[PDB]
Amino acid sequence: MSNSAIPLNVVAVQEPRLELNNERTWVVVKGGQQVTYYPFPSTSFSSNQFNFICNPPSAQTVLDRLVFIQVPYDITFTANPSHAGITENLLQPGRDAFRAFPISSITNTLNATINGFPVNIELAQIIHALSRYHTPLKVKNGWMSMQPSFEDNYQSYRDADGANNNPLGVFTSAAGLSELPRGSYTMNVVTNTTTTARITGVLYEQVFLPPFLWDGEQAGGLANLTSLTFNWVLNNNLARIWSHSDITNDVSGNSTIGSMNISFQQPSMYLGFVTPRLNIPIPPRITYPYFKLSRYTTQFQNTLAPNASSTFKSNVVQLDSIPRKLYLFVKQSDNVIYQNLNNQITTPDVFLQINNLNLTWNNQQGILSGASSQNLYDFSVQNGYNKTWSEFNGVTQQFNGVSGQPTKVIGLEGGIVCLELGKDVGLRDDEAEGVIGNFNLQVQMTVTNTNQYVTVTPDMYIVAVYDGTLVISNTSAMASIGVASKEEVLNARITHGVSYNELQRIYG
Amino acid sequence: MSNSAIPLNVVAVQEPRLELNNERTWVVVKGGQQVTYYPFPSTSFSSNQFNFICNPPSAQTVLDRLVFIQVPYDITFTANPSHAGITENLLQPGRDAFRAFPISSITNTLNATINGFPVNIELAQIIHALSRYHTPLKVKNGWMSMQPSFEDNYQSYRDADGANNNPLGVFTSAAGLSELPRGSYTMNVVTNTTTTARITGVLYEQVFLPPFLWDGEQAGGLANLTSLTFNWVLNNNLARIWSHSDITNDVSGNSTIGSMNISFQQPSMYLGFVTPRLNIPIPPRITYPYFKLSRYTTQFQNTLAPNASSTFKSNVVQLDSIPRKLYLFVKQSDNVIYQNLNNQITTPDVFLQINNLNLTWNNQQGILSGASSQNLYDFSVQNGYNKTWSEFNGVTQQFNGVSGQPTKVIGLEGGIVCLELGKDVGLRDDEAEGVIGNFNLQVQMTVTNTNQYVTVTPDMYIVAVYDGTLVISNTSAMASIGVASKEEVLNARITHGVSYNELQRIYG
Amino acid sequence: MSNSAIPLNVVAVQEPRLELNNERTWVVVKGGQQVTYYPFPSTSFSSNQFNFICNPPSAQTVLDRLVFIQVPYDITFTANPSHAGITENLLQPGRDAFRAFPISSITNTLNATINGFPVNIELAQIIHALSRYHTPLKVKNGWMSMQPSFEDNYQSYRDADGANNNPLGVFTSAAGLSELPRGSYTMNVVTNTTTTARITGVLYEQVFLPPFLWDGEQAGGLANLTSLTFNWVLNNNLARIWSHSDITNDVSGNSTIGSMNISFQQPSMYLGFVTPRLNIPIPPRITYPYFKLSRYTTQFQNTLAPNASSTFKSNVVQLDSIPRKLYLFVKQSDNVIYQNLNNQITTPDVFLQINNLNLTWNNQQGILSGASSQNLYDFSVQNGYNKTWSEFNGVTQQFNGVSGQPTKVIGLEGGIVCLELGKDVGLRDDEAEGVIGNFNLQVQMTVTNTNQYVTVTPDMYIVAVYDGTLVISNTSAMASIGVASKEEVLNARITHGVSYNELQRIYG
Amino acid sequence: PNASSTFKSNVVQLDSIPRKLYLFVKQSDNVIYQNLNNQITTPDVFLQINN
Amino acid sequence: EPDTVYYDILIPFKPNDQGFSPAIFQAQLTQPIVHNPSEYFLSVVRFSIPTQ
Amino acid sequence: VATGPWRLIDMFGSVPIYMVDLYVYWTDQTGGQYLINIPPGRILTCKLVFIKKSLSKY
Repeated sequence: MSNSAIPLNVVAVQEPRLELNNERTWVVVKGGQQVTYYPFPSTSFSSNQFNFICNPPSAQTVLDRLVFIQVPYDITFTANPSHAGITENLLQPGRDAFRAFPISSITNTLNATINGFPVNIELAQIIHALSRYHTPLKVKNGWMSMQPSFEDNYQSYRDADGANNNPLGVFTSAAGLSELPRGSYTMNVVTNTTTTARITGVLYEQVFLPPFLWDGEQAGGLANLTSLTFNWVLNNNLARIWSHSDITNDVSGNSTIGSMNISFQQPSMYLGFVTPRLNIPIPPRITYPYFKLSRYTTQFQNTLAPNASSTFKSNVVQLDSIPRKLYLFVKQSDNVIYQNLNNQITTPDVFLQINNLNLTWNNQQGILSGASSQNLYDFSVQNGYNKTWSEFNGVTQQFNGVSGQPTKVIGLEGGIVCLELGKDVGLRDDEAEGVIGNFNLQVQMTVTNTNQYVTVTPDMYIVAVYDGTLVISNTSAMASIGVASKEEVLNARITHGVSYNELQRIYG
Repeated sequence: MSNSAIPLNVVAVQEPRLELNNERTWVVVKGGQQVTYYPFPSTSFSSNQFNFICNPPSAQTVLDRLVFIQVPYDITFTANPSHAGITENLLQPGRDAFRAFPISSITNTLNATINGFPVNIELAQIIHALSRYHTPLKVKNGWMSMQPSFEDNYQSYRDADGANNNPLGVFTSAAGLSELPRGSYTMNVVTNTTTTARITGVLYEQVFLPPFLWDGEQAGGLANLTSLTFNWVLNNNLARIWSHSDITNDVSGNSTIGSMNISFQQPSMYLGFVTPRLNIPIPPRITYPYFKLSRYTTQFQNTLAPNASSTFKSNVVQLDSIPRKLYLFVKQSDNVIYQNLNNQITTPDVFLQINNLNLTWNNQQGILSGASSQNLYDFSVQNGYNKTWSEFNGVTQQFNGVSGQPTKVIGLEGGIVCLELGKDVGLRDDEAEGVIGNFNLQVQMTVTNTNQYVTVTPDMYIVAVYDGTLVISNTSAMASIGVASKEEVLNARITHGVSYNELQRIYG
Repeated sequence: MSNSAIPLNVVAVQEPRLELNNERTWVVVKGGQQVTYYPFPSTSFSSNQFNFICNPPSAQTVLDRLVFIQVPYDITFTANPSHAGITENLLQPGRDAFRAFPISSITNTLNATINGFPVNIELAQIIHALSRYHTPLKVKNGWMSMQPSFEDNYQSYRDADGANNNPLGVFTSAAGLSELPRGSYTMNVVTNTTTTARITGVLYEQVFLPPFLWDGEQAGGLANLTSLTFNWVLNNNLARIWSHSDITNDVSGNSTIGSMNISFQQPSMYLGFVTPRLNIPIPPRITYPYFKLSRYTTQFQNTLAPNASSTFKSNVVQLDSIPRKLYLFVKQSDNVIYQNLNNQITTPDVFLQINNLNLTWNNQQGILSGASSQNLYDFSVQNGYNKTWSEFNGVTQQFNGVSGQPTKVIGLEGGIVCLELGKDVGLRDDEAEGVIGNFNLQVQMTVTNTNQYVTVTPDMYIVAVYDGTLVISNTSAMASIGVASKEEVLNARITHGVSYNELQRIYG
Repeated sequence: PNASSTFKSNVVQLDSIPRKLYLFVKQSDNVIYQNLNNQITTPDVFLQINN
Repeated sequence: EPDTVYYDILIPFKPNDQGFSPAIFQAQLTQPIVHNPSEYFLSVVRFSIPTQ
Repeated sequence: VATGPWRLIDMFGSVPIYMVDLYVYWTDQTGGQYLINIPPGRILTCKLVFIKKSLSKY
């Protein structure tokens, strides 16, 4: 109906300039009266951790989902014996700014508890990876704008300078309407001169974790609850906040900035509470979506540099149930970085390029045996990786014309691969994205160091984000992962109705 | 599915790679038949006003909604016989170009009457705020691009030069696939020299008042019109077309340009008329969504400089129905910046930073008294803002790395907050966005001057946008505000069907 | 609500921050077990033409639509007599890269037969029309990131350097989160001096022709294929891969580079086979959308330069079915630019600017004859054009500020008009986008040349693209255009059901 | 004098199926006609159909 | 709603730094003059201009 | 000063009025605009009237 091997029926559609007759309905939008914000100062704050505690106005008052905490500080630097002279102002024009997202990356682990049930994620290792994944231009240049946010694309700050695209530079040099370099951020300054510096300012950072969201869209605020609290348990180093550049410092690994001491003032956290309208009521027990992402790591002692190739194996682990997604990536030297003030300050968070990877699920191994390192970037940008292929697996040929200077290769950030489990890995039928229980997974993979100067000693993380329901009812809040059972997954009526590219939009 | 708290309902959804079977249907698109474009040259052109008058060619001829006007011009610049010399050509390389958007900015007001019912907007002050959002990069690069299109980032022109981001820069040096700068706009320079400059070209400006539209989305056209007609009254000053750098002055300073002259020639409207096909009939009376922009402004005497804060209460105004959205921002006083043109020519377009705002609506006071300005930004970046937080709260410290100097601050741009009404004010029970009749509000709001040289006398603005449904028949031109009634807004049956995003789309 | 001229119907919505109640579901996401990948190496490549063949495992395994072919290579340039000059490294940092996109630009035609019915696309010139057209930033920066794919925006390289948006620069120098320029793509340099140079690497390019897709979303991948064989055939000239800037070459028209040769090592191509679950089976016979590009080209004897206008006549044609889309870009001719390499390597990929076009579809003339160039741009952007008005119709007044040189004009890019026949031309009643009959077009049009540097002989174009349905069943490949009858098309039950825009996406 | 190309046959509506039909490219006539020598010299033959 | 309402338009005096005044006035009025202007004939009495 | 009889202009749509906008110009042949200018010592004054259509016309 007509003319294909199989006749397929018709419908005609009117051009955009001409409807012009269709049921036009006047639609009114209604949300509860009075949404009001309260600032809670924080009693019981220290350099070792921050403590918040907040009673809602009551119950019956839907608490909005976006949250953030504004914190005032005080940092002083001092000059280093004895690389000196260190002529010229201690802090440089393009050279040195805040790391991003400063207070998040410093936080050793973060815990919050909705209404009795504790829900916490780790911030320090998780964030620099999960950062990349679900942001275009608009979404990254929006809420995530408040804390510094420009990634560390260059393999060392040594090579960057002086580049138009440099990771951390003054707002003056940027391309109109795009993400600013970290340097733009205000750092009200008390004084600086060779041998010292003092800066003071206020910085905002949004809570990261579930449910509360750091993304563009927004959904239904948690209710109905009695108690909430946040604990930032800071990391013990605290020097990591600030980031430096090696070009300035030569040449015994003796660096200008060592040493220094940060201080905080009393921080406050802002959250707003909408109250619904009396007439249309909200039910006594509401059920939300609930995600939680537990990382797994491994320590290796086999050293490779400056650009030698090697292979690894993860070690076995036993995930409780299929996880919604899985981010695998090698990243340098977690133990190694911390010793030395010098190390904490002047090194970026890029990860080495995956030459190739193989993986084993439960009961099959050699999943993705011969998928080109490149084929792994083809998925995902399907799951929104949000970088160029070039920079993924990034090595950079840049030639110099004079006779004779050898052209130089340039370090770059490496791939962080991901795979949602239904989509790529493939699954024994009767197994879906939620269902409990037991499975075991080991990753093997070959990575190659790409930066020039420092020999890296690897360790590789494997974050896994589970899926699950959480019901918040006034007395107590409960959650299941494995909300689905086996017999129900098999033979679940399939729907041509809802689109799949909608599930991209859910989170996050 | 089942087995969590309350038992849930279950659907399975196919992957992307394979559906594979779903009920596919061939669709035929049909808009016809003849599509055209006419050029009604403006009757009666002048330096004071352009006037167009143009009736649709034929019966039942629908009329497309993107309208614009091209206007060939001529300008000459003359040197001011002080500060001389005065070496180097009057027009500079990355120093001087058109103000964006030019014609609209120098329009005191434009009028159009669809079918004998009059509709007018106030182009001069409304624009630079209405332009800031809801713009995305996609759209900015599209329809908008024809008229000079880039914003004013820096608080003052002097500092800007020369940046990789500098507002008035030549096309080269604008980063690939991103908003280009105002020096790009191609027009011939007849002669450029010391003491004399003269230039000619042809500028396309969009007609900016709804119903007509400037965002790239397409919606029905207004059949069945009998006679459209526009009217442009030019703002008296006419120097305001040009921009400048405070730098080139220099040191006295009487700006090197001593004057200007601007001339025009006939310019032509450009409308498109589609006509529908015989088979499908258009109904004799149709209805459209028509919005309404008005501005209520206030004067002041006490000034701040260069970085002092203060408070201003607005002026009690009355509005005939609950507005859809509402804008509120401070600005450098129009009264001044008009005498002594050179300031007028080199003065930029940016808004003082809103430290906090507190608004008393009908039967309330102090609404959003406790929202940290930071808070005032998150909503709405949601509504559309598209500028980065750093721009909001204008300031950035850029150090200079040489002993011994003071580091220096820059100011970028003010916040230009807005509150969608049912969303961020909280609308009292049994009442909704549409409802008539009268209300009234006045916003008392503290602010600061952040521009580092000039003493800024302020003013306040408040751009309201009403929602109305107007019917065009032949011949009639009914228009209504407050179409909903009190009883209808109580117990209007809700839908899970549509969602707040789709609502977001309609405007615009 | 029933307050309007004609009563309208009401509904309510809830503001995003509170539903808080509506039915929730749990959506498990089922995808067949055992996704695999494999590099199929070329059975009998060569230097002239290379070609792969692969057979899907069986009747039930669904191959995926995104295919690409990676090819390793080496090159070698050698400095000629008698230009020198002959100074500095034969390659220079800002001046050299691959053409976007490198192996696409060389292919004479790519043929790929599916299941026994051969569909092919010519690719040398058809690829650049399609290149600018449908992509936006976020999708440009995804899959299409593997080939060096930044569009040539100046009318000659000579002027480009050094702008921080120059089409072939080094990675640093390209702004943050943007489209990075051509030079950035890595391959190692084994040597470089005067008198010689030699590079080695591996360039990806994803095979372009539909069905296989290059835009991010996934549609069901071809199954149930029985066999599939690609094969390319390349232009003998081959020198086109490399592109080089003008400045470096010395006056007397002498060129640094000439001449050089290329080499290829056996190349491969990566297919992705997926196989469905136990219980969900794929229908015996299925039906995919089937597009079909064509190219018609007309060259003349007359020449224009360095910026004089001309008008021209395209040859008459007869068209079997109204096509969906058409592209009408006139570009510097192919007759020249395969003769004498330095010019052949050097020439950019821009076309002449369109002062206006006059078109005649059947039995009517004068279509679009009064529509100013500016109008064309708007409809083209609406179709997705994506480039700013400034470059379309490109020229730019970049002005000098030195006493007393004249002020350089730049030739910029090109314009490429596109029309959709239902959207833009309007088809007589009883006729629509798919229907068959014999409708002759002949597109007269006037054009100016803009680059200041060379005389140009111009060959016009018209790419058309029909929309059909092709059914695959193993092993069969019926395909039919216009499915699609005059009476059925006229009757046309019309659904106010589907939007236009969603329809827009499954291009094209 | 031996480079390949493609060609689009022009459209043509018939009333009744033809029993058979013959397609063949050939050297275009006008050229053969202009100028006496040219006119005598060149034969009848066609170009080889690649597909 | 009442049968008839008068309005007064006067422009004061505003010089530039460079001595010149635009004889135009424009003003957003803080509260509507006519409730609904479909049923008014507008006309003007008593207008006066300095021609000095 | 008006001396009679009332000379009427019309009014059209149903928007409550929010703006008084007024421009004064003096013209010379050849007919160019020249927006009028107010001297240091004087004030420029119009008046206005709305009448309800129903009283004036049936």
